[PDB]
Amino acid sequence: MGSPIFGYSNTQQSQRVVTADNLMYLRSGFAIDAIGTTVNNLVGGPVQGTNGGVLRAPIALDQLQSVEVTSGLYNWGGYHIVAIKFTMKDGSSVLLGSTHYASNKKVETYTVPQGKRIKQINVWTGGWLVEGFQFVY
Ligand SMILES: OC[C@H]1O[C@H](OC[C@H]2O[C@@H](O)[C@@H](O)[C@@H](O[C@H]3O[C@H](CO)[C@@H](O)[C@H](O)[C@@H]3O)[C@@H]2O)[C@@H](O)[C@@H](O)[C@@H]1O
Repeated sequence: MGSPIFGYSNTQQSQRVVTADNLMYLRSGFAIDAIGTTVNNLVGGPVQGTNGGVLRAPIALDQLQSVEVTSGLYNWGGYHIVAIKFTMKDGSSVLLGSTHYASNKKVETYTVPQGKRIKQINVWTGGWLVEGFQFVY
């Protein structure tokens, strides 16, 4: 019915439906700042001062094979998701965020089952970074 909750889920839960375009959008820097399914509906911290990260090229969810999610104690505070490595069905991968600015890290690896379309992304944020996310089928 879905993936595990990657990262942490203590903060507020938002739900972002995947459109027919099958896209996942992220803002990231040294951590994961926000996640959405359109350029307009990202869930996470605002672009405020020097915070908020950079909007990255979207992930084609219909092309996604697996994720490797690194979470930990971010050096500027709190437990959040700091990096996501997306491996695609063509064999390529992209790493957003960073593993180098957090302690007490964990890595969670998950493969999207063949024939399962990701229909929704649940995202947990307290208003600064992304603490967790989950795929729903
Ligand atoms: O993706 C997370 C973050 O990554 C990049 O900023 C990294 C950190 O850089 C530090 O120099 C500092 O600016 C951090 O921001 C926190 O700490 C400062 C200093 O106390 C504070 O003013 C801020 O409000 C934050 O609490 C950064 O996290 C950038 O890509 C950034 O845009 C992105 O959010």
